[PDB]
Amino acid sequence: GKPLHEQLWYHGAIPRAEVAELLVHSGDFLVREGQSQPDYVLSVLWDGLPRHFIIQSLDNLYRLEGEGFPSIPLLIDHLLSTQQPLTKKSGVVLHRAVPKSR
Amino acid sequence: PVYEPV
Ligand SMILES: [Cl-]
Ligand SMILES: [Cl-]
Ligand code: NA
Repeated sequence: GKPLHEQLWYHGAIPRAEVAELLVHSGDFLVREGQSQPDYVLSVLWDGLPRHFIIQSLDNLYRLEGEGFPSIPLLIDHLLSTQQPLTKKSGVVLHRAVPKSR
Repeated sequence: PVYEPV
């Protein structure tokens, strides 16, 4: 598939301050490079505040707390198509993909 | 920085 870094919703090395400027409505999301740590982050606006979920990488899979996917785009598209919460604890759901400012 | 418990 199309590599992660070419996805319209992959923003690379943007800091948290920029995430808060780019996400506007609940369920707006982007994926970015880690800032204080090296793993990818799925950042999602929920009730006015960004929530930051580290995407775990292991055994050739990517996951949050559920299924393992062979790529991050597949994880994202699954979350969007099922509308399942990213975690049971959070209740956060993806609704729409925020494009990279560039 | 705070991250979601996952
Ligand atoms: Cl990539
Ligand atoms: Cl920041
Ligand atoms: Na989808």
